[PDB]
Amino acid sequence: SNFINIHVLISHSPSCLNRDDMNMQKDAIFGGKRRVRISSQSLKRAMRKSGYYAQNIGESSLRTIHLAQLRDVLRQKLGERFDQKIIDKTLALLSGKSVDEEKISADAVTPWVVGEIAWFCEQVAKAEADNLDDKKLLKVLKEDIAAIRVNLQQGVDIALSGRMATSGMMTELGKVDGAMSIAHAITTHQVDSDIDWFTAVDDLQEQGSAHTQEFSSGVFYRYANINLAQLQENLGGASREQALEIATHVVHMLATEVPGAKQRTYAAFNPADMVMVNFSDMPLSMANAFEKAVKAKDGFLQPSIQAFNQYWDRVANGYGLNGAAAQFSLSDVDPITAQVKQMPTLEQLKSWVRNNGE
Amino acid sequence: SNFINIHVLISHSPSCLNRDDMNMQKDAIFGGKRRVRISSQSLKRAMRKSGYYAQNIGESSLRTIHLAQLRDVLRQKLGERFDQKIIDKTLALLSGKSVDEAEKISADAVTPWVVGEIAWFCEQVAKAEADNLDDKKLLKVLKEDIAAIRVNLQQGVDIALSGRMATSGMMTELGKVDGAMSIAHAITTHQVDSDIDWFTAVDDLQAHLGTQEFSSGVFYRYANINLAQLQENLGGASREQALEIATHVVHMLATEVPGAKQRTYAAFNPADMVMVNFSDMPLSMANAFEKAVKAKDGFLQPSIQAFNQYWDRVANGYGLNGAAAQFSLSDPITAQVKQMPTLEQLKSWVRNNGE
Amino acid sequence: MYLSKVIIARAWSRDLYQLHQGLWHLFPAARDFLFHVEKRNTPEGCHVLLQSAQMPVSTAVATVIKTKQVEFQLQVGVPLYFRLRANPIKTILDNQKRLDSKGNIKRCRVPLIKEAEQIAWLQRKLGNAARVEDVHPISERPQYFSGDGKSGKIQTVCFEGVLTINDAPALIDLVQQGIGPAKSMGCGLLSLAPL
Amino acid sequence: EIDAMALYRAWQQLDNGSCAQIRRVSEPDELRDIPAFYRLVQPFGWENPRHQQALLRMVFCLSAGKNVIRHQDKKSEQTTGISLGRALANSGRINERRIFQLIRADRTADMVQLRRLLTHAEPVLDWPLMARMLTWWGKRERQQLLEDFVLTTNK
Amino acid sequence: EIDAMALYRAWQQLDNGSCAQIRRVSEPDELRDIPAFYRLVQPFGWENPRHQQALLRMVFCLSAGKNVIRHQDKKSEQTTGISLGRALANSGRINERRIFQLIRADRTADMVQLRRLLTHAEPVLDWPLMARMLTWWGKRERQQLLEDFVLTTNKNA
Repeated sequence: SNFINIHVLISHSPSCLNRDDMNMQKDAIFGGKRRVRISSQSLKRAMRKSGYYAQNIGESSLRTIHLAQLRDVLRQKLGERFDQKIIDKTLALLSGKSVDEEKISADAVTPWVVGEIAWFCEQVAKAEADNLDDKKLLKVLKEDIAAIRVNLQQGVDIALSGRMATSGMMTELGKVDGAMSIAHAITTHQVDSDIDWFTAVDDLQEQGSAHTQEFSSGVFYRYANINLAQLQENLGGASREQALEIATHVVHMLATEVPGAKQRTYAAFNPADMVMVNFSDMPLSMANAFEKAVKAKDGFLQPSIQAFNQYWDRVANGYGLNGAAAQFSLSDVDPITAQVKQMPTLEQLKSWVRNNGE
Repeated sequence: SNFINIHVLISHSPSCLNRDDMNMQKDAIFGGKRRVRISSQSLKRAMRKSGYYAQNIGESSLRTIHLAQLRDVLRQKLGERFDQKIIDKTLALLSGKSVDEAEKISADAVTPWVVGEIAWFCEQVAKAEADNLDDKKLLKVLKEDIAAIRVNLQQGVDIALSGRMATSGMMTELGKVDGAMSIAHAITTHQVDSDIDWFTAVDDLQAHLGTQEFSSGVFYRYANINLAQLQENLGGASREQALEIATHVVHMLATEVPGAKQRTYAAFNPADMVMVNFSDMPLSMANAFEKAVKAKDGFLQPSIQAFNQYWDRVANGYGLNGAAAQFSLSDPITAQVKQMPTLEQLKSWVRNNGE
Repeated sequence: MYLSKVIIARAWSRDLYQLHQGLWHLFPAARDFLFHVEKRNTPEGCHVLLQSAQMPVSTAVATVIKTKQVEFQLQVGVPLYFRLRANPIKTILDNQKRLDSKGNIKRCRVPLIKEAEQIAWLQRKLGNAARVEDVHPISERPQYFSGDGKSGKIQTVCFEGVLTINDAPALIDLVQQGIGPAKSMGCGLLSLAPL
Repeated sequence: EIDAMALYRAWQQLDNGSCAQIRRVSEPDELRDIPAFYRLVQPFGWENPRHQQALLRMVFCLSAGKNVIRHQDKKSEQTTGISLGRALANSGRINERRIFQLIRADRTADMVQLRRLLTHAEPVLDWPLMARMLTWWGKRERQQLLEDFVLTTNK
Repeated sequence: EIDAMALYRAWQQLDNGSCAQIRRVSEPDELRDIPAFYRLVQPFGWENPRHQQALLRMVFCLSAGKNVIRHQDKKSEQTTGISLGRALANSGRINERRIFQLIRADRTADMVQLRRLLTHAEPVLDWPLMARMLTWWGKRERQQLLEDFVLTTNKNA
């Protein structure tokens, strides 16, 4: 099925994950109750700049409006290509209009992969060939848009999250959308903000009672979605089989990564607290199980898993979604009823996804 | 009964499904309390351009005030079937504007162009080769048989559902379509305060701050179809045919979501409740939520409850004998409206005219 | 042990230095109280949470809203919510060569701005009284004040989190005496609460 | 007396710490509450007190951002600097009815509408014209704002 | 300089959309508020500004309707334009004390009284005479209005 749905439950202290303008924890109100939140872009940057990302998907695309710095890097890395001036020219054509070196300033921050720039440097030969008028060259490369996308097998993140060109030539050729939709990460449960201390201190003194609800480590629900077909389009036409591999890398990262020098709370005991992957015709998110919920029994994770599972049952039956589904749970809870394969470790789930839910 | 009423309760995770000119979340005040809002026009567009619409209802209409692009497009798609000049003549009669193939075209307002109709009209303009009858003469014949033009509307259904407004050319005489679907703006059942996401764009070679306004809500969507009008709009097509389109609308309203900020906020949720009822008079259950519903364990549960109770009250008070059916994931089970375990059963129930 | 909510007229709460000098008039000499700025300015003045060993007496510039007599009986190994505005710093000398008083090189406090240093600082100052199970350190913008008559700055950190009690008297002591420097500038008030 | 352009420069050169405090405010009377404001405005200055309203408006508008409002000296040919109506019109981002709504607005509401318009516009303009109109903010000034906008948008 | 009659024509040919906006106004300073006005008057025009009062008055009077005020050229025989007093008198619809009140009126009140008079009258007149008197609108003009009215109403008897 065209869409792969990734549902993750990951626990870690609410802590220092992502911050507000006044350096307060980001939150969101859901079901009328406050939730700790992690912005999609923060999760995404944590992924792009991850160690695992560097090894298993390659080098991250570099975002910047500093053109002077980029000239320097581009001339350095593309120095083997005979001229610097042509490099300057291609940059000037993609974005208008640069001088040496100087502080000129891109319209807005846009992700530069070096590969495509190199490819454009390869293409500008046609400038001397025809010699093609720059507009003519644009029309000619406008004809074959897919050709540039192949360069995105480096810079994949652009294929996943997409870029927006506001000016120059990159607007005609550089418009990439999709392919990954990722939710903001919200807690399954209440954590409570701005508690009246004046009245908080009333409860404290027992004084003879000497006696509540247990302590707790947070538990976040993360959602992500990938449009395999759009991803394939974004890579310039690529095997499905490869796109699913990219997706599995995304699954692992979504299951394990936490921003800001933090780890999952049970990161030493296993790879993932909960992970489900599901294939579908239409994207579906399971956030609603956590609109009512979740009240703690001992911990939040166990009832979170349960609530999620029950909601999945209800949804699956109600909307009649036959889809390939696979779940990784270490917590033994009343598991799902309908057609989900249970996977003992994360790699098996990844493998299951790699072979298209076979 | 002529009128089919669609009520949906759909809950959404922290998103920004629709925003104003200044990137502010669309809202409305109801019962004196602020509500997040999604425009009807946005829903309708989300439906038209949906994947499901293409599969189950077909080809979406092309709304532009650029006819030259449309000149070229129509020549491309209808060139093999007709003559190039005929196309120009037809468009000029239909829009009331001149074509010099100058790349500027200028229309009054954005109009829903279905290609089928233009082709059908070309079939008629060929008869000009017969006479040719002066355009005014053609107008009388075209004035007599409006129904013939409507049959052609089974491709491009969206106009049949939402209707078009013709100002210029010969669309003013033949192109005025109204009805058949009435759809409300989708408003939250409860009061919302809108959360401000304070984001930055990190330059890897080194402080730019931006705000995005979001909010999570429980939305009440309402829609109405005038089946008789739908039949009229489609060229008289069968009731049996009309209900199918209606069921497709029911499904889309239950499942389809506007795509605004979905990459960054992925609120792809289905609908926790859907009710359909047949009636002589259109009714909306918005007033169940005039009293903004206060959270007891989230907004959804008390929202469903509120909806059912108000429905009970209205049903008893106004004596509404109608075919009625409800689909829930949540069981209070109403007093008396037929319960469907799954969506497909609701759809089938609708297809067989609510019996 | 007295915990109060107090408002100070704006025309008497313009500088951070004035604020304590203004609460000073609630009494009654060494200082025996801590306070936490809740709302800096409103049209009726500045709002504050005042912990002290004596009942505050209302004035025409400092008004008590409500006061409570509270005695602190804390259970061992039970988790608590805490808030603490503090001035986590490091005393050092001196990137500049400047000197003062008896003519030896000057010492100056600098704010601890790296998160790990802050959490370390907090768990350090608490020590055996409690375990910091969870803490979010909020950087607050630097506060400035006037003399009298001198020019100084105070960058503050707001620790919000959960802790666990190891030793009770230690913790009540830490509460009563305050945590960290700048206690006269609205720092050091450890506010506790049950889950 | 009158307020200099020195306020603008002072705003440009002040550290981010204070600017974050000031920028983070819903309404101007709320600007009165926070200290960094008084500290900023003490020179020009708070409080004549005749100047205070103007200073609140000015700082509230400047508060939009470090480079929201960009200052352009008048060209010799123009004979006076590009003015706020012309700027908002020139940027092209702004829709005229949201300005009509500015004309309709009253007290605290008018500025709030304005700051949103400026942030969205990122306009370039001659700062004392804005200061001058902001100092009075009479109906005539507002009407002149609309006039400028329409006239330039037409041209 | 001075304002042309081209304003009258311009008013006649402008679209209903804009004219509905302008027609929808109680007082002239309110005319100042809306955009279509500035768009109408830019040529003649804003911002001289010595002209602006005159233009507000003129447009405010024109705003009565598309053909409320009808323009009739001076006849060769008469060699004098039919003027507003004579017109209001000729129409026969107008009662004289409502003009007395017009003479008595002050600032914004005078125009509003006037606009009201024309719509009810549907007068024909030489437009620049109205323009000329409206440009100054001194006591002399006010008085001349009444004189004209009384005299023609008496002649017509």
